[PDB]
Amino acid sequence: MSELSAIETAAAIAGGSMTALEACDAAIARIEQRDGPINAVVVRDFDRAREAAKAADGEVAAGVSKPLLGVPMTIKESIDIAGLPTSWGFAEHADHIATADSVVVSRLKAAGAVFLGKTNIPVALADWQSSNPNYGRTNNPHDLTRSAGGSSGGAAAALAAGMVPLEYGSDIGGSIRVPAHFCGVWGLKTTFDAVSLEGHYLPRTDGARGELGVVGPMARNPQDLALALDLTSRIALPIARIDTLNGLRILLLTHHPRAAADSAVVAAVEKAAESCAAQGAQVSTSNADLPDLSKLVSDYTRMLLIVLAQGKAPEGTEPVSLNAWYGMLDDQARTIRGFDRLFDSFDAIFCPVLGTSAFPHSDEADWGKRTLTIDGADTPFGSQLAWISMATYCGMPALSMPVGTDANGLPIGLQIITRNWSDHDAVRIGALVADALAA
Repeated sequence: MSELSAIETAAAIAGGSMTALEACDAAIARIEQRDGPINAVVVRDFDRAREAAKAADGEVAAGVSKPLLGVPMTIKESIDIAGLPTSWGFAEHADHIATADSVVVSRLKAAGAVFLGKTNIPVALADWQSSNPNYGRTNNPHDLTRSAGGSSGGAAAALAAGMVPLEYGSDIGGSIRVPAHFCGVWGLKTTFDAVSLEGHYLPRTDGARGELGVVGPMARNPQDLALALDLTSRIALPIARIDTLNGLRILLLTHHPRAAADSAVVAAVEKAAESCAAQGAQVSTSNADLPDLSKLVSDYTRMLLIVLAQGKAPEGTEPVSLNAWYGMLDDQARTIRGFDRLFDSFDAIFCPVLGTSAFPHSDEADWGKRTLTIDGADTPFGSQLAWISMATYCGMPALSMPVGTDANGLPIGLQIITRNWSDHDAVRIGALVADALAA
């Protein structure tokens, strides 16, 4: 995976080092040579993408340039591409062919990107694994016996094995940060509502899930993410105000009242913070303005179940009332205001993405029957939603970036949470953390 970044590829084409057809063909080759044991790129559109790369070469020949002109990428299978299936892993929807490009795909195509195909997902996007009966299971390129993460697991696998330089996923339950963390790549959970969800539709519907969930880019480096964000946000977002770790105010959370963290994950996160502190950052371990993380886990869980159920209840059970739902949105807004106050005293929160590194494949559907080994002991699998709850419930942007490996060689990720609409700041703090950690 020493491969060219997306910005590098475009510049390669813009100076003439290579053609857009050459770059497209190299990515097709990397997928065929590398994807057999990984099974990340489960929907392929190679003939159409080649014709498209030829088109982009005719553009550059005519003087045209665009920030992604000729760069091959793939996208999560749940995001519509005109002419390709969108199934979300349901057997019933394996042959649902999308009729329109999603808005993200439209934007990236308009910047000149070329789509080779789509990457794998769990059934209903409801797992931190990617396995389903239409395409099968994606395996972590760092260790084929372990999960690639989910639900943007294919995207993260494909990035980690260097197939394509850019991807785009979705996150309602960690589904961008968790795969990026398990496979050792960068994933940006964006500020709520900052990127349009048009085309991230439940198959056969033109409805999206209008609370909690976001879409955001995935790459091997922070510069590709920043560019991919600028090209897809519905409007232009504030530039990074940060430009140095000197004086940066960091809130370091290695403990969570609703979930444990393996000693190696804690150590990795703490070492990210000490590197920054050594570059002049001021790191705190507690603060009075920090919201009740336990209450927040429960409020996020209650809302998440209602959203995925679309407000329906089993029979013998009364649905939540519209009025009570409005009350829940008020509770949400109150918790968000809590974080606004915390971010008056802090530029970023550093914490785990998850309490473990990638876990071994699990055939058990029900999460209440899974465990995770944490410092030698079995713990409840579902508890780990705690770590990703803050930024989904309260809308904040949140980066997952690689910071180490555990003793078995599995990637370990750091989560960087910044204030709503400061997504470029989360990317920039990550780049600077990578510098300090090289130091």
